[PDB]
Amino acid sequence: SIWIFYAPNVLGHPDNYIPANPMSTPPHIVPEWYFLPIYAILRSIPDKA
Amino acid sequence: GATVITSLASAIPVVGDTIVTWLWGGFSVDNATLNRFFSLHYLLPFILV
Amino acid sequence: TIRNQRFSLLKQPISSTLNQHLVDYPTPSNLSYWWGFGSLAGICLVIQIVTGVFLAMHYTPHVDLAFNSVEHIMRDVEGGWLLRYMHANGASMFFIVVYLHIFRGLYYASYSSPREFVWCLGVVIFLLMIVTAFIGYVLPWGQMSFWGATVITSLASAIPVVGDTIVTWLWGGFSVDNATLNRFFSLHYLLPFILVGASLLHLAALHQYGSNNPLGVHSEMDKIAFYPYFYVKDLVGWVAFAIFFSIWIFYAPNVLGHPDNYIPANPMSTPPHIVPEWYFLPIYAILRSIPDKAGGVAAIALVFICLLALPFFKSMYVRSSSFRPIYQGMFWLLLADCLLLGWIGCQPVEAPFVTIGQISSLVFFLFFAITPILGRVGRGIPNSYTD
Amino acid sequence: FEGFYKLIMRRNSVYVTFIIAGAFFGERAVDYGVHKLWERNNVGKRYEDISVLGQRP
Amino acid sequence: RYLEEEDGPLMKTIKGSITGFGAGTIYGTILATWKDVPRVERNVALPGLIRTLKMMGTHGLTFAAIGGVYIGVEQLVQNFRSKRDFYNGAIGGFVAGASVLGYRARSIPTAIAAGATLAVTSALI
Amino acid sequence: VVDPKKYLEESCKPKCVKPLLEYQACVKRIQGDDSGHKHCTGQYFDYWQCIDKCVAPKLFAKLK
Amino acid sequence: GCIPLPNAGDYGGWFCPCHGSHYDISGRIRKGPAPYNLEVPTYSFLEENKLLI
Amino acid sequence: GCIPLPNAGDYGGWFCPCHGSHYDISGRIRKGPAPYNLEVPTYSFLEENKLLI
Amino acid sequence: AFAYFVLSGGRFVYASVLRLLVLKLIVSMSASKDVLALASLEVDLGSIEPGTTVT
Amino acid sequence: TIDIQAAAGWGIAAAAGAIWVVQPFGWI
Amino acid sequence: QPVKLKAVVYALSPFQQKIMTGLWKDLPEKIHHKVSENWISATLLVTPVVGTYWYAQYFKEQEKLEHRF
Amino acid sequence: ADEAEHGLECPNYPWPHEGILSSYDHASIRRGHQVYQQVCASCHSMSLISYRDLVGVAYTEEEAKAMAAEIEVVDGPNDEGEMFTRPGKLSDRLPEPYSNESAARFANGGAYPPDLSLVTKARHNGQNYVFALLTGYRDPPAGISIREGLHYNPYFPGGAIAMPKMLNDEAVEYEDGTPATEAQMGKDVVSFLSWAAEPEMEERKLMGFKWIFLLSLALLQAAYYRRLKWSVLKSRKLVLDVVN
Ligand SMILES: COC1=C(OC)C(=O)C(C/C=C(\C)CC/C=C(/C)CC/C=C(\C)CC/C=C(\C)CC/C=C(\C)CC/C=C(\C)CCC=C(C)C)=C(C)C1=O
Ligand code: HEM
Ligand code: HEM
Ligand code: HEM
Ligand SMILES: COC1=C(OC)C(=O)C(C/C=C(\C)CC/C=C(/C)CC/C=C(\C)CC/C=C(\C)CCC=C(C)C)=C(C)C1=O
Ligand SMILES: COC1=C(OC)C(=O)C(C/C=C(\C)CC/C=C(\C)CC/C=C(\C)CC/C=C(/C)CCC=C(C)C)=C(C)C1=O
Repeated sequence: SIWIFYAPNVLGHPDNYIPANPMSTPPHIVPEWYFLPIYAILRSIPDKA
Repeated sequence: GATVITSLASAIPVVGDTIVTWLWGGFSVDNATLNRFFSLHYLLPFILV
Repeated sequence: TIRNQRFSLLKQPISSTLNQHLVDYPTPSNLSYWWGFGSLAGICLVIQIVTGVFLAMHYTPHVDLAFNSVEHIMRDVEGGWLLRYMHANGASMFFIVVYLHIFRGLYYASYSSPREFVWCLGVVIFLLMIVTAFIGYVLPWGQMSFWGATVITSLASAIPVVGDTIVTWLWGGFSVDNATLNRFFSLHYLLPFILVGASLLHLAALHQYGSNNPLGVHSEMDKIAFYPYFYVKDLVGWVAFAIFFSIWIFYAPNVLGHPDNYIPANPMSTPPHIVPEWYFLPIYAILRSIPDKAGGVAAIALVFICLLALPFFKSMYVRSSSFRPIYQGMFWLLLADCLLLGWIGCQPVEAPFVTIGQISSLVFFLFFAITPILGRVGRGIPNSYTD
Repeated sequence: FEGFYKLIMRRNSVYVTFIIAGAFFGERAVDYGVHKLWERNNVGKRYEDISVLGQRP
Repeated sequence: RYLEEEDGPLMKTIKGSITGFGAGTIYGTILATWKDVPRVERNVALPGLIRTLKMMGTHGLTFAAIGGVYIGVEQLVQNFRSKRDFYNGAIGGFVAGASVLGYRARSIPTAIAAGATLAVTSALI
Repeated sequence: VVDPKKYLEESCKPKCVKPLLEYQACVKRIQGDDSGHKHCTGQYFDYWQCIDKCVAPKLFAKLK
Repeated sequence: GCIPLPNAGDYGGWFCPCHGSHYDISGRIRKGPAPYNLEVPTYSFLEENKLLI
Repeated sequence: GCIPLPNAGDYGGWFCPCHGSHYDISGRIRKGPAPYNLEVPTYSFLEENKLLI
Repeated sequence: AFAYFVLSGGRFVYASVLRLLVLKLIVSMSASKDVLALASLEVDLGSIEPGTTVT
Repeated sequence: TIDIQAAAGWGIAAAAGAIWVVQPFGWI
Repeated sequence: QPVKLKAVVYALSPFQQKIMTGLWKDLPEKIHHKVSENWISATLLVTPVVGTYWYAQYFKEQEKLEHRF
Repeated sequence: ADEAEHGLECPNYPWPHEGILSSYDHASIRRGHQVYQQVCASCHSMSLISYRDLVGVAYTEEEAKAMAAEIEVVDGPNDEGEMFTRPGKLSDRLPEPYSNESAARFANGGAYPPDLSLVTKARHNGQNYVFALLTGYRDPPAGISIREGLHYNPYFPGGAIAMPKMLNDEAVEYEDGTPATEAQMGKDVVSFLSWAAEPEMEERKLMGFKWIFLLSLALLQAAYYRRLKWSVLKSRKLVLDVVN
C-alpha cells in the first residue's frame, strides 16, 4: 500500500511516460530494477557473444 | 528495451539474424512485435501457475 | 515387496502419478467407440487453445481494427487462413464431439450413482463452453457478432429491478461498443484456461469410481489398463476425427457459418436474418418458444436446472438403455426433438414454426419430467417379472 | 519381410531413422503426385497460360 | 421430348423406392399364387395366406431397395460429376444390381452378373 | 454480338410453358386496378425460376 | 435491443427478426415477447420541416 | 540494435548508451561489445547539394 | 516382421502431420506479406553545416 | 561396446531429424 | 475392493492371428443384426424429423398459394 | 411482401473453380479485373486488395507496377508538414471511389455501394448471386411499380435496387479478344471477385487433397494397429463355472 498510494512511480523510470520514438534514443536506457543484476553481468563482458 | 533483448539472438552466428527477425515479425520492432508480446503475456502467467 | 532398488521408471515418484492415472488405470474391457469422445473433446480444447494463442498474436480487439485484423490473418500472415479456419471450425468440432459425448451419457445413464458429481462438473463445463464460444464469435466484429452480442447482454434486462443496470454494466456503456469488445477479448483468453481446470476436475471425479460401460453393470471382474488398449482405440478416433476436421477445413470452411459475419458491423441496420452459431440454435429455439421476456430467460435457466437435477432423481437400479426398452425409446425421441429444435431456431419466427417450436420445447422438458416416473415405476419390475 | 526386418527393425535407432526418412520421402512423393493431378485437371487455366501475359499497355 | 417434369433428387429416390415396393408386392403376389401349397398345408388355410403375405413383403422390400438405390446412385453420380449421359446411370444400375441381388443371392459372381445386366439395360435407355 | 444468356432464355421457354401460362392468366385477372395492390410476383418468380434452371447448365459452355 | 425492420409484420408496422416482435404503425407491441411499445423520445417542430429530437 | 549518441564517447564519434559501444569519426568501433563498425549504405552525389540512398 | 512394416507406414504419416502442424505455427510468426512489402525504397537528402550530424 | 554404437545410431537419427524438420537444401 | 475370481483363460499371440479379414466376415449377418435390433430405434429418430419437416414444407406451400392473387 | 421480400433464388452455375481439384481460370481473373477497373471501380471499393496481390495471379511484376503508377496516392507529411501526392506502388491498396460512406451515399441516392473484397463470401450462394443479379435486370411483374431512382431486379431482396444496369453489351473491351457480352463480363467479374474473397483457395485445395489422402492411409494403419493389440483379448477363450 505504501508503494501504491504514496510512491507509485519511484520504482520505475519517467522515460516510459514518453511515447515510443523509433528515431530518438534515450540517453539512459535501463531495464526494471529487478533485471539490473543480470543486465550488469551482460554489460561487463566486452563481447556480444 | 525490446530492441535489445530481441537482438540477443544475433550472437548466434549461423541463424542469429534469422531468429531476431522471426522474433520481431519483420525488420524492426513494430506492431507485429507488440501484438505477439501481448498474447504471450496473457499465456505465460497460466504456465507460471 | 521392499523397494530397495529401482524398478520400472513409470513407478518412480517422478512418474507414478502419470503412470497410475494414464497408463495403468483400469478400464472396462467392453467399452465401445462411444467412449472415445471424452479424449476427442480434450484434443479439441487443446486445438482451440494453441491456434487461438497464435491468432491472438495478430488480432486487434478494437472496433476500428478488429474486422481488418481477421482479414489480415487470412490474407497476409503465412498459414493464417489455416489458423483461422482450424479455430473457427474447431469450435464447431468441439461442440459436435461434446454433444455426442453428452448423449452417450444420457443413453447409458452414466449420470446415475455413483457418478453424479461427474455429470454435475460436466454441466458446468457446458456452461463454460457456451460462454467461451459466444464471446469469441463477437471478436471478428461482423454483422452477426454485433447483433449477437446485443441481445445476449440484453438478456439480463429480464430481471425487473436491477436488469437494466446489469445490461449496462456488461456493455460498459449505453450500447455495444469498444468497451464490450475489449472486455470480451480479455474474458475469451481467460475462460479456456478455466475450462482446462474444470475438465481436469471432471476427469478426477470420473476416476473415483471408474467409467461406466455399455452393459451398465459392475465391471471390476474384467478390467484392462488404459494403455495400450484404449490408447490405440482412441487413436483410431483421433485419426477419424482428423479426416472429418480436414474435410471442413480445406473443402468447406464456411458452410458452418453465416455470410453475414463477412460484413463489418453496422449499428444502424439489423440484418433481416439474425441467428447464432448452429451449436446454440436449440437454446435459441427454446428461448423464442416463450412469448414472454422473463419466461424465455427462465426457460433457458430451467434447461440447465433440469440437467443438474437429473442425476439426483430417485431411479430404478438399471443403467443402460440396452435393458430399458421404454427409456431407450424415449432417448431417441429426445434426440429427434433436439435436432428439431436446432432446425426451428434456424427458421424465421412465423407460422408454423411457433407452434412447432412450442411443442418441441415442451417435449424436451417432458423427457426430464417423465424419467423420474420411469425409474419409480420400474422399481417394481423384479417383483412383477418372475421366473 | 524378415530380410527387411534384419537390416532396419533390429535397432530402434535405425528404425527411427527409417520412419524419418519415410516421412520425408513419402511426403515429397505425395506432393509431386497431387501437383501432377492438379496440372492435368486444370489445363489452360494457369497464370503462365494467360495469352496476353506481359502485354498490358 | 422430356420437358414435362419437376424433378428433385430426393423426391426421385423416394418415389422410385415407393414404385419399387409396389411392383415387388405385385410380383410377390403373382409368384405366391403360381405355387402350389405344401401337402401338410392343404387342409388349413391360414399358413398359406401368411406365406403369401411374407412373399409379398420380401419381394416388395427387395424391389424397393433396387428401385431406390438405382436412381439414388444415378443422381449422386450426375450431381457430383454434373454431366448428363447414359454413363451416369450405368453405374447406378450396376451398384443396385450388385448390392441388392448379391445380398439376396449371397454370391459375388451373381452380384457381378446382375450388375452387368442392369448396366446394359440402363445403357440402352 | 448477341447475348448468349438472352438467346438461351428465349430458347428454354418451351420447357417452362406451365409457369408461363399461369403468369399470363394472373396478368389478365389483375388488369383491373382494385386500388393497386394485386400483383403477379409469385407467378413471375415461378416462371423465371424454371427458366433459370434450364439456362444455367448450358450458358457457361458458350462463354470462354 | 434489435432494430425492428420497417414495412414488415402482421400489422403494417415493424417486425423484429430476432425473436418475432410485431409493432403496429403507432409502434405499439401487438405480438411477440416484447413487453413495451417502442419508446417515444422528446421532440418538437421548428416551423414545418425542422424537427428537433 | 540501439542508436549511438552523436558527439559522445571518448573518440569524438558516437557513443551507444545501451552497453557502452564507442565509435570514432569514421563510424568505427574502438571499444565495447559491438563486433562491427557502422554500416555504410549506398549513397551518391547527383550535385553539390543532393544526396540519394 | 510384416507387422512392423505395416506400422511404419502409418508412422510416416504421423511424423509428417506433426512436423506440418509445428511448422505452421512457427512460420505464422514470420514476417507477413504486408511487412515484406515495405522493405525497399529510396529517399533523397541535401546538405548540412560543418561539425554537425542529422538523423 | 554397444553404448558407442547406440550413441552413433541416435546421432544419425538426430541428424536425419534435423535435416527433416528444417529442410535447408537452399542453404546448403 | 478386489473381486475374487476363478477362471481359466487361454490366449493366442497377436502375431499368430489374421488381423483384418474379420472385418468383412459374415457381412450379411452383421447388417441383418443391425437392422433387426434397431429398426424401432431408427423409426423413433427418423419419423419425427422427416414428418415435422414435411409438414412445414406442406404448410409453407399452401400459405404461399393463398396469398397469391 | 411475401415472396419479393427475400427475392428470387439464383441458379447453380458451373464455375470453373468448382470441384475438389479445380483452380481459378486465371485468364478470366485478369479479364474480370479489367471489368472492375473500368465499370465497377467508380463506385465500389476493394480496400482489402493490394497491387501486389495480382502479381503471379493475373498480372506480371512490371504490369502491376505500371498499373499502380497510373494512380495518385496521398502521403506525408513532408519535412515542411503538408500532405502531398505520389504515384502508387505495389504495396498500395486499390483506390477508393469516395472519401467516406456519407460521400458514397450522397453520390448514389442515399444508398451505399458495398465493398466488394468479400462480397461472394458475404452473401448466400454468393458467386451465383452476384452473376444472377448483374445479368438479372428486367421488367417488373404486372402490378408492381418501382420508385424513380430505383431499378427492378428480382434477385435483389425486395426487388428494388439502387444500382442501375451496368453490364451493357460491349461496356468493356478485352485485351485478348473475347466478345464482351453481358454474360461474358458477368462471368469474368465474378471469377475476379471470387478470387478476391478467397485468394488462398488454390493452396487450400492442394493441401486438402494431399492430407485427406495421407490421413486415410493412417486410418487404415490405425485400425490395423488397434486390431493387432486387441486380438489377444478378442480371440481369448474364457472358461467359467457358471451356467445360468
Ligand atoms: C539496455 O538493454 C537492455 C534492456 O533494455 C532496457 C533490458 O531490459 C535488459 C533486461 C532484460 C532481461 C533480463 C530479459 C532478457 C531475457 C529473456 C529470456 C528475454 C525474454 C524472452 C523473449 C522476449 C522471447 C519471447 C519468446 C518467444 C516469442 C518464443 C515464441 C515461441 C512460442 C510461443 C512457441 C514455439 C512454437 C512451437 C514449438 C511450435 C509448436 C507449439 C505448440 C504450442 C503446439 C537487458 C539485459 C538489457 O541489456
Ligand atoms: C470439454 C468438455 C469435456 C471433456 C474434455 C470431457 C472429458 C471426459 C473424459 C476424458 C471422460 C472419460 C472417458 C470417456 O468416457 O470418454 C468423460 C466422461 C464423462 N463425461 Fe465428460 N467431458 C467433457 C464434457 C462433458 C459434459 C458437457 C458432460 C455432461 C453434461 C460430461 C459428462 C460425462 C460423464 C457422465 C462421463 C462418464 C461416462 C461414463 O463413464 O460412461 N462430460 N469426460
Ligand atoms: C486461450 C485460448 C484461446 C484464445 C487465445 C482465443 C483467441 C481467439 C481470437 C484472437 C479470436 C479472433 C480471431 C478469429 O476470429 O479467428 C478467436 C475467435 C474465436 N474463438 Fe477463440 N480463443 C481461444 C480458445 C477458444 C475456445 C476454447 C473456443 C471454443 C469454446 C473458442 C472459440 C472461438 C470462436 C467461435 C471464435 C470466432 C471464430 C470466427 O468466427 O472467426 N476459442 N479466439
Ligand atoms: C460491374 C460493375 C458492378 C458490380 C459487379 C457491382 C456489384 C455490386 C454488388 C455485389 C452489390 C451488392 C448488392 C447486394 O447487397 O445484394 C452492389 C450494390 C450496389 N451497387 Fe454496385 N456494382 C457495380 C457497379 C456499380 C455502379 C457503376 C454503381 C453506381 C453508378 C453501383 C452502385 C451500387 C449501389 C447503389 C448498390 C446498392 C443498391 C441497394 O442496396 O439498393 N454499382 N453492387
Ligand atoms: C438473435 O439472438 C441471439 C443470438 O444472436 C445471434 C445468439 O448468439 C444466441 C446465442 C447465445 C446463447 C445460446 C447463450 C449465451 C450464454 C451466456 C451466459 C452468455 C452471457 C455471458 C456474457 C455476455 C459474458 C460473461 C461476462 C461476465 C461474467 C462479466 C465478467 C465480470 C467479472 C469477472 C467481474 C442467442 C440465444 C440469441 O437469442
Ligand atoms: C484411463 O485414463 C484415461 C482416460 O480415461 C478416463 C482418458 O479418457 C484419457 C484421454 C482423455 C483425457 C486425458 C482428457 C483430459 C483432457 C483435458 C483435461 C482437457 C485437455 C487437456 C489438457 C489441456 C492437458 C492438461 C494436463 C496437464 C498436465 C497440463 C499440462 C499439459 C500440456 C501443456 C499439454 C487418458 C489419457 C487416460 O489416461
